[PDB]
Amino acid sequence: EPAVYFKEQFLDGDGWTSRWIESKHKSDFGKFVLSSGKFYGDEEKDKGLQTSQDARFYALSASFEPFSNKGQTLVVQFTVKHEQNIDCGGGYVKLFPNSLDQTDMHGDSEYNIMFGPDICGPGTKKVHVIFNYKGKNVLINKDIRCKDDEFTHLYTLIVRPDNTYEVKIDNSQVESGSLEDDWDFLPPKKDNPEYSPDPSIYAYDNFGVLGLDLWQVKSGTIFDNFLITNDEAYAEEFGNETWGVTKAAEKQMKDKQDEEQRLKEEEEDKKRK
Amino acid sequence: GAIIENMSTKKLCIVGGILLVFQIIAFLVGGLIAPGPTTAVSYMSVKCVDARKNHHKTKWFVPWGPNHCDKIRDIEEAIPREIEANDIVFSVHIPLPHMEMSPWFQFMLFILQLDIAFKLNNQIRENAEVSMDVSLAYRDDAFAEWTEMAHERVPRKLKCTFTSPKTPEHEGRYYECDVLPFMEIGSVAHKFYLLNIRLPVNEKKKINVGIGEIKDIRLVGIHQNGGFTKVWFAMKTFLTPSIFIIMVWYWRRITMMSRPPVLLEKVIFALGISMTFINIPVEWFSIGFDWTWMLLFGDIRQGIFYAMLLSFWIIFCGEHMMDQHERNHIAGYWKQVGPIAVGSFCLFIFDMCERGVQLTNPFYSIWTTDIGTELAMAFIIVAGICLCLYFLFLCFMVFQVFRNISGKQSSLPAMSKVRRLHYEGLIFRFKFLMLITLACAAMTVIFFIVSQVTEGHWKWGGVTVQVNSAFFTGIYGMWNLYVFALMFLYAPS
Amino acid sequence: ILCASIPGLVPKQLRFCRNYVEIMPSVAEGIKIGIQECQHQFRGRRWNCTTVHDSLAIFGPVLDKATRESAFVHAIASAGVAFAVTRSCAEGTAAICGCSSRHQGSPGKGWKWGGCSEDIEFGGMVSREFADARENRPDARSAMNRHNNEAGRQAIASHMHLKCKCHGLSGSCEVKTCWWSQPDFRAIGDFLKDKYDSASEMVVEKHRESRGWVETLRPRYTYFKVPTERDLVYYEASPNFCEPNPETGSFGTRDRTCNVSSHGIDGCDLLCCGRGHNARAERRREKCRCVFHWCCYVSCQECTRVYDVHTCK
Ligand SMILES: *[C@@H]1O[C@H](CO)[C@@H](O[C@@H]2O[C@H](CO)[C@@H](O[C@@H]3O[C@H](CO)[C@@H](O)[C@H](O[C@H]4O[C@H](CO)[C@@H](O)[C@H](O)[C@@H]4O[C@H]4O[C@H](CO)[C@@H](O)[C@H](O)[C@@H]4O[C@H]4O[C@H](CO)[C@@H](O)[C@H](O[C@H]5O[C@H](CO)[C@@H](O)[C@H](O)[C@H]5O)[C@@H]4O)[C@@H]3O)[C@H](O)[C@H]2NC(C)=O)[C@H](O)[C@H]1NC(C)=O
Repeated sequence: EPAVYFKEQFLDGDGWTSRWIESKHKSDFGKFVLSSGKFYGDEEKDKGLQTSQDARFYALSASFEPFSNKGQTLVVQFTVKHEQNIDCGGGYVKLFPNSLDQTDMHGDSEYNIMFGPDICGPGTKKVHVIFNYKGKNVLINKDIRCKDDEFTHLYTLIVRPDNTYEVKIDNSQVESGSLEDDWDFLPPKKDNPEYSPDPSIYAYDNFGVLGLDLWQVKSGTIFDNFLITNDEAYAEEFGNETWGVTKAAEKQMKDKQDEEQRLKEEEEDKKRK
Repeated sequence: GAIIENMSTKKLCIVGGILLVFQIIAFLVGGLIAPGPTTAVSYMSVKCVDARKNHHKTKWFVPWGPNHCDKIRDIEEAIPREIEANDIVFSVHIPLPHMEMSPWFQFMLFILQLDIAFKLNNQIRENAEVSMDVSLAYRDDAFAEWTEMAHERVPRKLKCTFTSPKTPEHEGRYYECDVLPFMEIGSVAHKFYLLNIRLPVNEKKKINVGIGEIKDIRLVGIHQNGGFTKVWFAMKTFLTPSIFIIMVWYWRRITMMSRPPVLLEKVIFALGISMTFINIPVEWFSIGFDWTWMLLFGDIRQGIFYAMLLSFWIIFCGEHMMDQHERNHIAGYWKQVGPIAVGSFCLFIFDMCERGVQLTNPFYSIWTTDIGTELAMAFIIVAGICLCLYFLFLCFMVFQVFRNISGKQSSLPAMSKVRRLHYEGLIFRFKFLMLITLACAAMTVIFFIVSQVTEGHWKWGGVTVQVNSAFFTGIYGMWNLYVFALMFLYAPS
Repeated sequence: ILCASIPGLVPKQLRFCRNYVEIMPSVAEGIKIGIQECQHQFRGRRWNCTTVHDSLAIFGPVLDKATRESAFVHAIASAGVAFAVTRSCAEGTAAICGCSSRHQGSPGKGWKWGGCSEDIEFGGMVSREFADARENRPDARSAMNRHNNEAGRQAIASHMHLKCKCHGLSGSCEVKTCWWSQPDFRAIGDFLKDKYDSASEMVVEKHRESRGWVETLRPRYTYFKVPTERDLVYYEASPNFCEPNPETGSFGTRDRTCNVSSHGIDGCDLLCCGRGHNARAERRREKCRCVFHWCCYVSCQECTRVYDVHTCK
């Protein structure tokens, strides 16, 4: 059965004011706003969490019901629209245990897991994932390319008790593999005398907080349609219902906005000369 | 009263003139003859490569000459030769080529500075420490084997900052690392010294891990300049017989009295003993023998003079309170001499904990660890507090005694002729010493500040005059003549 | 081998080579380090100190012109010679330089009496006696060469930080010792790059004290000001670097690459001199996830990563 560990679409318009706790670790943190963006497919189903200040560190997080994935599949999902097409900025999520005092968190706070696209500089455009393990923060070996444009896109992560994972983008698989084969948790086998397997790689003791702490140069991007659950099929159907319904409407509407821009620009060029 | 009370103005003037002539000679001797205090040669360490034969067998690597080591110019050349850490040794030969070190260079300082190169993937960790496996040896002739002198771990903390933005556009630029102190030896007694620095690395122990990328090790050797020591000894061999003559004259003039000496005369004689302790050129034995403790002994010998002179001023001011005390016993001066005695002992304990410990480990330095740093700073702070407290006591005493002098001076005509001479002579005798001491102290501080800001040389006409050496010789002459005049002018009639 | 294989030396340089034979490898090292810095500082600016194996002119005709590029090359070469000779004296491989007197009985300003102070002058001395020797003929080219060479040497002379250590009574600073510390040669590279961006153009003049002609350069003092022995000078306009042209000695950017994505370090649309700004993507193989000692040969594992090749026409 699908356990809804966390879920949000801001359908109430104001539930953010109660569910999220901003950090007061530093006084100059950027402040989020809730908006549907310059172009959207739905007026309310796309009104997500938006960055608004340029060249700022951001720190926002929301708590959820405690749970442990020991002996259970783990799923995380969210959607992002890059309204400003950042040249540098974070677009990822962090999950924390209940020990995190959300009033004081920052980029150096200890998370259980990290997931999301990371776009700073045109030289690196790869999705960023980091799993904590026995005091180590470990990052992936293989690479996954992130999406480019301002359009609203969906991201999803999945982890299984068989020490395997898979990555879902726009309700489509992009990567899959095994944890100890793709992360440097354990020393290499070659028989090396120090080697011994550990099945507990995929699991953590507890989780109780979902966090969005990051740096951006260009503000404007919006985050929406989050979900944390155990069921892969529940996440797939939620992603369909939350992103496929808007994909076509937003496509058409930003296409018509681009066409309006092209008319205005060409008629301005005609009038100016 | 004292002889100064009897001296006519003419004879006092001629004494002052002779003293000033000797003063100017003592300034010139350091000014023109002496070669300046200290040399500072800078060696680039030569990155020798271990031949892998030395698992346990010990051999020394030489940068140049015969049997020079397998040598690497740029440390990157290690990579395609597949050379690794624990094999690169930063060998240094102390006297630069075709030179020697001679016992007249009364000490050696060595301080390190590191050419750490910034690289995005190998930044210095926030609390990184270097763990050198230093070893040093000496030799006495260009063909004998090296024989070991020391072999010690030398951990140090990296105080390094990066001024350029931490951008891959600026990789390879060096950090601005501070000069970490390395070693001190109280006497050179052998002609050549060879020094090997190694940086063994171990990931699990984290020894020398994350200190950045080191391109080169620069080592600066400081020593007292060879001619300055000979000038210094030529001065001390002149001052010693003079002070012995003055001491024996003063002792005879003190003993040959009906009354026993007063406390002022005893402390004057004690100041004389303290200074004739400094004049005796026992350093001239250090050019023959291998005595490492010379620096500590010199420091204690100088401190005994400072802690004697600072007490002399207070005893002098106390012994001129005109009324209601007239007591001579030393025990009455606890409140004033206690601060300077405590400060002196505390600063002596600090100087012990550094310089005397260095006798067993030439690479030791108390500033390495936080416990030692805090303890040494506590000792220095207590010394400073004691000094400031003493100075407040001295200013209060000077104010009070001028109060007494003014009060008594408002009544001089009233009493008998001989007592009037006694008290007026006391006033003059006190004012003379305070004016002379203010002049000497102000002139010493002025020439000390000048030696701090000056380049070390001054071009006059066709010649160069040393400023730093003239300062040392001139101040030493100043205070020696001060003690001479003090002894002569304040002896009994 | 000494003073035989090297073809380009002028008689003063042959005499210097014959006398100070041990120094010459250090001078070669200085030339090499200077050229490495001039390659690094211009690795994007349409001209990147490209070397050619002809061995008669290792950069080709382009640096024979009195242009800012030749200005920078001469300045950085002089700074490199000075730096490398000073370093080699510091390593102790060179027995020639500085004070080299063994014993002095009477006051004689030697090692055992006065110490050594003349060592720090040696780098400037050798650099000026070597590099300026070939620039004696009183042409405008040679005057510019001398001024730029002195600018390069003064760049090293300016950036030497003074550091001090003190000892005395109980470790207090009554006896203070100070010495000059060499600057990192990358810093000199950036400083000369800054001077190159601010180099002053200035025009030639001709007159002689006797019946004949001698040349000198006159500043363009209408707006700018040139400080002697500090700023690089030139008098020939730099040629266009887009097309290959061996006559001027310029090689085209047909093979060069740049930060094509959305920008260009000096303009990708410009330095590419055409259109078509991407050529390949390559699966580069490299060591990765390494333990990273402080020195060398980490002997770590390796992996392959995809990089885009923005080589442009
Ligand atoms: C080609 O074209 C252009 C220009 O022509 C060049 O491209 C870029 O140019 C700009 C101009 O200088 C530079 O980009 C950015 O410049 C901004 C100036 O302020 C900065 O915002 C930004 O700084 C980032 O990188 C620097 C590297 O020094 C960091 O110091 C800085 O903190 C920024 O990194 C943060 O943000 C990244 C993206 O958001 C993160 O990926 C990064 O990890 C870091 O995030 C921290 O904070 C978050 C939340 O607060 C934490 O989650 C992170 O923790 C994670 O990482 C740490 C450390 O690894 C782990 O301990 C932890 O476990 C993890 O969770 C972090 O703590 C840029 O400087 C720059 O020059 C170019 N951009 C590049 C190269 O990306 C380009 O140079 C031109 N030329 C070429 C390509 O040759």
